[PDB]
Amino acid sequence: TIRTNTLKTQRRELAQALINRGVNLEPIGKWSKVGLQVFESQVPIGATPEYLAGHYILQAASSFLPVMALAPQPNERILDMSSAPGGKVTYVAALQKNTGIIFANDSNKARTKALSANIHRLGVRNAIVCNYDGRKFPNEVIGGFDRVLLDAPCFDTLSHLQRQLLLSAIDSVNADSKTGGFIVYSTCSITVDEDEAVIQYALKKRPNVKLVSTGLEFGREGFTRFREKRFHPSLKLTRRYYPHVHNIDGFFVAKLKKIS
Amino acid sequence: MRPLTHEETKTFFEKLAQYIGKNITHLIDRPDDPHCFRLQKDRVYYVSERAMKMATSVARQNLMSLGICFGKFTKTNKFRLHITALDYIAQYARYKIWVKSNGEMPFLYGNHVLKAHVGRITDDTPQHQGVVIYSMNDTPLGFGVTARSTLELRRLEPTAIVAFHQADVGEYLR
Amino acid sequence: QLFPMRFHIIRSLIYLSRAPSLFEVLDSSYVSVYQDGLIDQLLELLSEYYVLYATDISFPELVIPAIVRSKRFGLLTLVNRLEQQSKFMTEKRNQQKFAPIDSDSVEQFA
Amino acid sequence: VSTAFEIASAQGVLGLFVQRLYKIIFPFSEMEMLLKCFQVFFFKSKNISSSRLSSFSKRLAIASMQLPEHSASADLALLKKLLSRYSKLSRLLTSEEQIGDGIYNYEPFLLKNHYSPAVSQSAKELL
RNA sequence: CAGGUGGGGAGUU
Repeated sequence: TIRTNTLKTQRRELAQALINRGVNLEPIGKWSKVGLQVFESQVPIGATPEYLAGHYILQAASSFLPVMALAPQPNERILDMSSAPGGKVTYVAALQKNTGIIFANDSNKARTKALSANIHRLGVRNAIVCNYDGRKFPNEVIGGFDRVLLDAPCFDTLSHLQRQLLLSAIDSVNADSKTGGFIVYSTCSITVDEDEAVIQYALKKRPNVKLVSTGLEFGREGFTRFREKRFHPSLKLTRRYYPHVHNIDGFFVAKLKKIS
Repeated sequence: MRPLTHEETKTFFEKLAQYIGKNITHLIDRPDDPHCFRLQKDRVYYVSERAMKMATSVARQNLMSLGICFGKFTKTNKFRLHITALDYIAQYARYKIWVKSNGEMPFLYGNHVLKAHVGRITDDTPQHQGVVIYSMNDTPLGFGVTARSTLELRRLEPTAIVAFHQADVGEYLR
Repeated sequence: QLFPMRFHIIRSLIYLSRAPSLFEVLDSSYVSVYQDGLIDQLLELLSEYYVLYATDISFPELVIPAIVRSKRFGLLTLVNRLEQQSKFMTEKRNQQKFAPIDSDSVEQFA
Repeated sequence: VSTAFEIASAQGVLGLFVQRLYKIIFPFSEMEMLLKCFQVFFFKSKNISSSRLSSFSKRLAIASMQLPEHSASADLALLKKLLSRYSKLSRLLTSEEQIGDGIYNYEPFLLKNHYSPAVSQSAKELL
């Protein structure tokens, strides 16, 4: 799957170019109006002139879903906990139409250089590349971001790290922002202890954060009761995708709104 | 992270004018947003006021990149080492040379634009003047210096070379 | 002296319809007790015209030349109201991302 | 501005003049002179239609809500007969540089509701 | 008030 950059070219133009280049591509469902799924392509997709020019960027449908769930607004301060690999940042910048301030943070310098190269290829001009810890970013680097995008990596140590990152994202999210203090948490795995337990822990830690519907037209609802573990009623608003259900890589998406 | 000196700014201004002419003032002054040039390490970056405000908090060593780079500042104060400014310079390019598909592949690979592969010219391109290479779809391709004028290129052998390539969009992935 | 007659004609035209003349009257040396009353009448007529055209998707675009003229030239309240209307129209236009063929969505927004 | 365009139009051969012409549209909102200037600008070899003409024409379309319908139709026909394939000039378009005073990132819908009945027919024909 | 940035400036080796 390749996500077409709206800031570079239109979806119809990209599809026509792919057809001319001999790549069989179709829209990725109805949820995404720009994602194109390539079935057959004689020429290399990554070596295509459009890909080199930045017309299309190879991104997963599940990865593109968190950007839609976040729904960044123009002229807004959106901070991403994990800038790598840059596909989500590019999608957020395309949605923002090169407006506002995008805080791209990557703890790994090796991935940060690749993300910066991808940003330069995509043509994003309002993105800032920084290398700092996500937990310390809300208090030591900057806070009060209008939107928060916590693409937590996806076992006990990872869950503890994810909970710490979620708490920092909630603190970095400004509840007084005009666009609203919306924080979108995404995971690369469908583990209950990684997604549902972290969401419940974050909700208990921060009463000012309330779970809200992610707005995704597809995805399994969050589990409220799993064996002896029971989750909050608002946990059902989370969207869960499975390889055997949504025909895409397993991911969990949650949306939280900060009131105070 | 350093403010650009007057000598450094003047060194790059002539290089920018070599391709955009007097159109550099359009990017220099913009009341809509204070987007200006800044110097981080040896890479000059054109960033907005908010970007500079955001990149202010970032450390000079930590901030690897920001905005769009206009090229590394070498020892001899040379520019265009990075082709990230091709999109910005495309809108303000004084001379544009359209190359057919025959030379489009060599241009992407970095080969010089041959006379036989030149499709359209601005008809007023001086020799050794900074111009912008373009494709049939009006898409920017790269940076090329033309050592010949249209008056002599109107009657030239196919094997002759017109514009020598210096940067290309293919360098992004190469 | 004839400004009140023009204001009455403008009000009648606005009712029948339901800007350049109003801007000229507002920018006139008389407008820019009787002068205050004429200015208030012109502001009311401008507000009525803005409200009538507020339903249009291009309301911020049409009012843009008037906003620039008003900014260059009660007047502050009218300018702020016009700016708020333009911002709301721009937000509605941004939300209405439907293609020109699907004019029903624009009509529904209108 | 017309004199400057005429001087530049001399065979065998101006940004401030272009900026002044673009900004003078709002105070105007003479028609023959404006049409001749637009035709001369269109007649310029490769000097226009590089995505800049659409930005310039956006203000003209916005200002076209007034004045005689014949003048508005001629202004619309100037871009209708243009060899450029751009079609977003009558809708949302690219960033509006050169002072701006407009949407950076509709008119025909409001133009249909006009005193002249032929305005709606012209808008429908353009659409 | 706290934090970030800070061969920009001032001061130490």
